Amino acid sequence: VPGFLQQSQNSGPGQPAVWHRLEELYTKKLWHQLTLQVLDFVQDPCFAQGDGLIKLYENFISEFEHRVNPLSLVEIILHVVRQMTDPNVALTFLEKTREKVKSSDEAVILCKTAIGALKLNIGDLQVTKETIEDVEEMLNNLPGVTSVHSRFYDLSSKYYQTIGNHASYYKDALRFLGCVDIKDLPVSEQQERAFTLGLAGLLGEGVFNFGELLMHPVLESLRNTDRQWLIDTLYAFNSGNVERFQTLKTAWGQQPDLAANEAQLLRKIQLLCLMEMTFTRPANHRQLTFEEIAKSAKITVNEVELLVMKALSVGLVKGSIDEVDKRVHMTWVQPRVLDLQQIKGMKDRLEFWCTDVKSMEMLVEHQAHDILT
Amino acid sequence: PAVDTAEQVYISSLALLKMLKHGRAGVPMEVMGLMLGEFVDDYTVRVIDVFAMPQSGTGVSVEAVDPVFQAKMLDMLKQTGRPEMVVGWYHSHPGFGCWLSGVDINTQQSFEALSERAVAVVVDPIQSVKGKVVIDAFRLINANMMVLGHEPRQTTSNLGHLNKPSIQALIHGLNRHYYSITINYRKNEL
Amino acid sequence: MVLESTMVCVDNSEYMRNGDFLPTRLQAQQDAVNIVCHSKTRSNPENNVGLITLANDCEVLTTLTPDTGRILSKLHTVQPKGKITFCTGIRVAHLALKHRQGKNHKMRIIAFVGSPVEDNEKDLVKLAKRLKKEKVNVDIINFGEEEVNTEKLTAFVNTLNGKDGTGSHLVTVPPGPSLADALISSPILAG
Amino acid sequence: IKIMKSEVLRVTHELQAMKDKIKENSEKIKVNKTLPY
Amino acid sequence: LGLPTEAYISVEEVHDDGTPTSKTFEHVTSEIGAEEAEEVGVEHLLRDIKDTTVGTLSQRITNQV
Ligand SMILES: [Zn+2]
Repeated sequence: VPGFLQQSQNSGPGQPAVWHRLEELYTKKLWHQLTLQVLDFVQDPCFAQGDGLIKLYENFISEFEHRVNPLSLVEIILHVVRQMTDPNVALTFLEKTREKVKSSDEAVILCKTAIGALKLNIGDLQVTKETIEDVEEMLNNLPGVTSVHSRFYDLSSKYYQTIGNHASYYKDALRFLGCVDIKDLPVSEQQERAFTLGLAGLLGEGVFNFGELLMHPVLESLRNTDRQWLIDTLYAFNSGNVERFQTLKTAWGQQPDLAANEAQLLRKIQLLCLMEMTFTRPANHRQLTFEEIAKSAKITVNEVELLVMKALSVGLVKGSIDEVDKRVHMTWVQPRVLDLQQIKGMKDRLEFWCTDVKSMEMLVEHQAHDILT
Repeated sequence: PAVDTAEQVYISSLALLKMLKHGRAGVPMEVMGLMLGEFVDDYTVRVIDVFAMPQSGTGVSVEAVDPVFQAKMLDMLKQTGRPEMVVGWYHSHPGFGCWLSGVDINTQQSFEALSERAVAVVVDPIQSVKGKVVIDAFRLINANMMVLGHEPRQTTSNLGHLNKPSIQALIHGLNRHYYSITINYRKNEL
Repeated sequence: MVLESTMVCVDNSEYMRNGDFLPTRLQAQQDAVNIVCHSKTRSNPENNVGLITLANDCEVLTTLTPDTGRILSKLHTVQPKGKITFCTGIRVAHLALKHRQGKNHKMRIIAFVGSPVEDNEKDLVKLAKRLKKEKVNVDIINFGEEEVNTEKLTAFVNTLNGKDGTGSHLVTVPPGPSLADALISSPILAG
Repeated sequence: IKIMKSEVLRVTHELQAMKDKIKENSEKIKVNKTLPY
Repeated sequence: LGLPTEAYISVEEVHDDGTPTSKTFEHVTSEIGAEEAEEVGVEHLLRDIKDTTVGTLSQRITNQV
């Protein structure tokens, strides 16, 4: 074994420093500093043309390890399979690495995420769903690791390149960004994640809440100069305003997935415009006239009726529609995100409410003093 | 000297609730348990706490007073911070009325052997109907004193206000062997 | 023959997952607790021993019980996937020792330091001063990879008891193949 | 030597304690039996 | 005022809307019920401040207050 590493000492910056350094830990029957060192040297920036050399050593270090952390082992085999780039035998390699550690240690889930990742390129539809399902059901009893969840949500985001994954991709991307907090990746990757999450939200048939536009740290902090319009558009989709100037602004860019869906985007804009316009109502004159809707959503007076019908049918409005006066009665079961000024105003309203309650309670106890007992 | 009719038993609210709950739970079978607390003085019996004991096939009797369970629970409650001493024993008489049978008499002298002022508490769970808690406290009088022209207990005061006892105790020989102790439940404001 | 309570502190951090000692440090430390508790209890059968783990938590899996069997029971399947927090380990050891059932047993602490200790110097010296003010004897023994003869640890044991005290030892182990024979020659026979 | 002593003491302790639990539970059962039926 | 008991359950989730995870204690509603023996015990234990269950005007007005 020492001769094997001596003859293959090359292919590393500072030929001794790359391999004999971890050999120094190896000779002293050590497997924790050694695994960290080999992890770091795998992450060392190289083509890793010596991968064919490391595997045997890895196999050697896998033949009588009996101490190495399975999580570090799978973290190294994912890089190994990324480097070797032979999907035909990769599947067997991951399967045998998974079977060689069958203990209760939760490293198998990472291997399942890896086989899903390398499997979402060839044969990505028939049984990859089974892989995702077994991963998610096995994802139980230990939510504090936060790495296996990250891998599962990475796989789910990988699945986004399908016909019917827009809102679900948005939810899983939210879960991923919740799992990993700090930067720990280039600004380009983070802004790409925020961008894809944004287009998922705009195209999400089942999502219109957009409560994380100004609440999610990633997209709010990112994208100040590089195609920043997205956050602005998100603001529009939370402001309900016309702002179709911004819609065309993002129409010049991102021509695919938006030029073909401009119609659905306009319908979504109109629905959120209805939501905003009856949110701005003073809560006493909740009735909405036809002309204000027509002039706000810049739609004909014969379409407001069907628009509010669609909004009520979806489950965001619980009002009613009149026609002789054509005033749409309004009641709400679909809340929204607040803001500092809105919170201040609404807590002032609550203070008024509590003052009225206290005044009537005082009057009641004063008038009913004798009967009280 | 002779005990006084002014003597009364202070039962904490928790103790009373525990005894009634155990009596209902063990119905129709008769249960029993120790009565932790402190005598404090001659005229008071403070029942701070009561803990149930496992039910044995012999029923309420001395062989069902397994010392392993009692000793372990006593020392370990004192470890928690409850260092009381046994002041008596409660037991259940469902549908019988508050009185002592012969076996209860043997258990009561066995209890008086180590603690002279032990108290036997009888609770009727089924008879403890809403708004009526049938509970009584007794202590044995040996035949030697009462036969020898001596009153079983001196009435130094007017605390003998305890009304005419239920005739069931009279048929079961209340005053012949076990003088009843007037009851006084102690309730804190919390 | 001296009445005492032994409050052992074992380690199950990830740093016990390299074969520096024996097959691995887990069985080395298990046999170490075995022999030390054996010596303590055959020295006096009226004593009692317990164990606290230290990896990212501090569990009291076995309280202060005379029967060593429970300590041997919970020493098993320790699953070394944690991180050592020595600052709270000795604190919880003393806080469990103050729950002593007998009021005549003497203080005695054994802690299994197998990982480097990430503690402030002021924090450890004030811990030692508090131990002085509360009259608790602590013996620290070091295994595995570790900065040999820690200045913080040697100061901690020096100010644990000063000015001609009993002499609570700071025991280090020779790296490589070595049992606790050195750990029983000096420390076990005399404290 | 590790496996033999380790698991021998393990299963011996578990068997002894569990047999003690057997004996206590059985004794309580029989003392609950009594008579008559 | 009332309800001296607050029941809390530990939950563990990704917090759905992308927030850092923590333990957190989700609240579960609680109420004070009683068993028949405990019911008679407590009613006899009070026996001096228990209000009439029929209510009547004074106690309904105090309930409103
Ligand atoms: Zn009886």
